[PDB]
Amino acid sequence: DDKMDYDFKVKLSSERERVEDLFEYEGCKVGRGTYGHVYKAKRKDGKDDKDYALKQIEGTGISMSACREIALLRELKHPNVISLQKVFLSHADRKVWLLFDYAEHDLWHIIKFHRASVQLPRGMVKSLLYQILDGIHYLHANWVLHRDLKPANILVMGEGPERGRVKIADMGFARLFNSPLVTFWYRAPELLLGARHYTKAIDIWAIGCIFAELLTSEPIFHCRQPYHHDQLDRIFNVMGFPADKDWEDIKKMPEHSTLMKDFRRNTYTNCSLIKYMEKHKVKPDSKAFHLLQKLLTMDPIKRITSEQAMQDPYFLEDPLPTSDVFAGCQIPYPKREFL
Amino acid sequence: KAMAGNFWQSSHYLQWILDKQDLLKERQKDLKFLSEEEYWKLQIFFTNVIQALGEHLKLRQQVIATATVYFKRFYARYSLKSIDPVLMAPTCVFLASKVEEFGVVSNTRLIAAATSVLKTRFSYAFPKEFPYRMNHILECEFYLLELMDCCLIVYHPYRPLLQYVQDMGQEDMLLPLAWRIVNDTYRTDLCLLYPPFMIALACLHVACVVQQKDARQWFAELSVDMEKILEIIRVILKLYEQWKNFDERKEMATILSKMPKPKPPP
Ligand SMILES: CN(C)[C@H]1C[C@@]23CC[C@@]4(O2)C(=CC[C@]2(C)[C@@H](c5ccc6ccncc6c5)CC[C@H]24)C=C3[C@@H](O)[C@@H]1O
Repeated sequence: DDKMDYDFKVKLSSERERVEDLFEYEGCKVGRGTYGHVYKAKRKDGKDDKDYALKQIEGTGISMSACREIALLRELKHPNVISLQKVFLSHADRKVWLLFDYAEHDLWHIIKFHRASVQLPRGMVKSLLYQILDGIHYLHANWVLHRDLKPANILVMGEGPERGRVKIADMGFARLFNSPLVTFWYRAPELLLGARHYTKAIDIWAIGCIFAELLTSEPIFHCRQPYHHDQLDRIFNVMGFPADKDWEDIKKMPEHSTLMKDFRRNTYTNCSLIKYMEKHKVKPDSKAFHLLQKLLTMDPIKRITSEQAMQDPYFLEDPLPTSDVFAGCQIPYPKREFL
Repeated sequence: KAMAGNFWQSSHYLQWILDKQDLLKERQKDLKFLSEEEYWKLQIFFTNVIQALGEHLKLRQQVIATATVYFKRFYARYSLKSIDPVLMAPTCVFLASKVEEFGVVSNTRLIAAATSVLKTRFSYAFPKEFPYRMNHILECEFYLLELMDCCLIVYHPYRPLLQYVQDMGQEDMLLPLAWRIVNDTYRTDLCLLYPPFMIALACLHVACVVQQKDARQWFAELSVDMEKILEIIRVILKLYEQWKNFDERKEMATILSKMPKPKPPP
């Protein structure tokens, strides 16, 4: 600007910490996606030897996603939610960088390692679930929805002070009018039926999906590439078709008459969560199963909340959850490959 | 709404409730050109500018209020000469509307609103048309965000006010006036110096006194620092005397010419 004060401008330019002077991250890219570019980085002044994650947000300037991600992360503080350490605004190229502590692991890679075979240890699974629930409860208590929960957004810290601690990452930033209108595996039936807003219950559905995926190593609602027919078909092949009594307000959903046109109850008559989970060697009289079933309730008003799930007697049955998901045992999962 | 119960661990509480004496020391830079009196008149004026930009864009009061707070935070640290407040004002609305989940207000629409509001509602202060393009708004936005240390979630008195009048059972009687008085407190430093619920309580006290409503007992049953509430009441009461004695329309051109000027590059 020509009508901005020169002294003010050059003073700020002199003091401005630039990402590329502070951090070595050249060719250390670990993620590329709709989030943007995520690098494993090191501080160039050798003050600390910690690993950091540097995310360059997709796009330039201050978009809604960018604006709201910064706004919320600046306020949110909980052990199970990823902490924003610093924000770099690069003035030349109008790029926003965000700094986080580096999480060596995540549930996409952990589950896929187990699926490459050893099923996930039962102690670790419960601890993962407890910390996901703890983190989501904190977000929900603050009226913050994630809106995109899935294994790849559940980070787990590696060796260092926070060994085996879940960090929930990349909250669904953002959605215009809080409205949803290629992965459909973690989406609640009501979204698939044309629900017009995200809710706490939608997050809770995703958590049940994750929990089932931890117990079996298979995504419970795996399906091929709003209303998606085959995704709904898969839910019903697992869960059965909901009776009128199980989900009374299903008639209120915008895509309900489409569901009636395309589907018949009788197709899914010998289908239930019980029979699915028994084929994957999980007992239907287990506290695990009973908790899972409450999470995977079809009618969103009959799904338990995060707080009720944390109170579940599953977490009082031996073994107790631990702060370190790996329970002091050696971590067999490989470190992140660079791109 | 996002972060509603978290005021006590918020960036607003921990970073942006300021010491009054720190505030006034930083203000001395600008007081070499303007009197105290003229400085508070500028603040009122730009408060009204932001209001007008907001009404024109059809934004809710909370968006306007957040924008107003961003403007105040910036000039709490920095001189009026550092960035033209004529540029900062529509930049603050623009950023606030993206925080508060309304939308990225169209560029042509933001620029059209600033042009239109200054022309039609503020021609007494500005002879020339709004001279900034969108690329200037975009530049200013980066500087604004950096200064506020990316603190974007702001808490306002409207929410607690509403809870207090519901509690009293006098939403019909007092809410219109108390809400209006909350709007008026944005013409002062109060939002930089006091938690929002305290400003709410002071505005509600004044509304009750204006309407001859006895709420002594209801106020006595609060577990709150009543000296601070009285401090806020006084600032409100003085604000209305200031308003009475101020002709914005006759005085602001002169006061705007006294502002210190952004130095050009060599
Ligand atoms: C393309 N597929 C191979 C999957 C790739 C994957 C796995 C983990 C991830 O890339 C990711 C999201 C963000 C991750 C985890 C990156 C990431 C993102 C943010 C981080 C913050 C702190 N520490 C570490 C962080 C790592 C690293 C790998 C990325 C999501 C996916 C899946 O959607 C693809 O199907």
